Amino acid sequence: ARPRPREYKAGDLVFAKMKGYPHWPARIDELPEGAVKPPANKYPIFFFGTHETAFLGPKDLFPYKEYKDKFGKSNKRKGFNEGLWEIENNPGVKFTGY
Amino acid sequence: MARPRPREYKAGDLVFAKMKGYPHWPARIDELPEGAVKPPANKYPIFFFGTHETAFLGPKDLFPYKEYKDKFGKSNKRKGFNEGLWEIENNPGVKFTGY
Amino acid sequence: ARPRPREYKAGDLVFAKMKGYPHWPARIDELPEGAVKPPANKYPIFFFGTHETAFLGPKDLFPYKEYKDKFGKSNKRKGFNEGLWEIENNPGVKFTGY
DNA sequence: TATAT
DNA sequence: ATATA
DNA sequence: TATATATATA
DNA sequence: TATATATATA
Repeated sequence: ARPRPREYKAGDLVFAKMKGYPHWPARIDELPEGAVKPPANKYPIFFFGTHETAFLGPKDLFPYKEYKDKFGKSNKRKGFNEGLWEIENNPGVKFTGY
Repeated sequence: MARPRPREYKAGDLVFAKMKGYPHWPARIDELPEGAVKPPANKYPIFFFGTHETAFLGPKDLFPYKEYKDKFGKSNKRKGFNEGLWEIENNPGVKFTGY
Repeated sequence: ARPRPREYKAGDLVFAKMKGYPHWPARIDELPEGAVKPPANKYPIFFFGTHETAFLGPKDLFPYKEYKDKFGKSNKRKGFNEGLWEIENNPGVKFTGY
């Protein structure tokens, strides 16, 4: 019913989905102008816990608060439980957008 | 006796915003989305008309638009400025997501 | 879809549901003739792991093989994981039916 | 008065 | 040449 | 090092 | 439902 966003803003907290991985606590990073532009509708993603990065479209992104109940369960994948801690307690770690 | 400028703003408010090196610039207070990294205290997300640049500014650099329009609303050759004046009058909701 | 059984036979392996507990690896025990009769359509249940007993009706009983992958997940409740072990490895423990 | 636009 | 600092 | 478990994809 | 991957335990 309620659709997920088709646009995100730097700072937004999400779960982000990559093949092979559980839906992962993540953050939309800023895209500095004066940099090479990414493909359209792809956002720079920061994964909590692992501090890995990637570019993902809205199809793979899930607003954190709305989907927390579903995706915020403990998982033994390396960095995941640390990620859950950070999205709650330190969601601005290494964030340069503001 | 002088009317103080606001110490708090709300999403949707139209202002002139001042950044060092620029004229007071037609702008809008954007919303701060729930479930985002929280901004520095007493700083608001700003949308600059004409350029569509953004920044975070506190109230000391923010000027209610209609109150300060006759002071800051003059034409200016800085790139995007006159387009900003057009937008704040004619399309102040451009790219606004607050409501 | 497929209905669950309305009657059971001594020796049948099931998950049995009691209020407050996860669906629990269990067995249909024999009903000795020459014993006080239970209420109709209630079966003597043996719970694996805890070796507790109760009388339950078919509303609360689930064929083990059919429902194993839904209910056969690890659980921290005392006796549960031992019950999972027994229903696979020693289903006839204390079984007097045959 | 000097600098950036 | 403007209009910024 | 090599087991079993848990959870990812197909 | 079956297989492959990643993780904990022996």
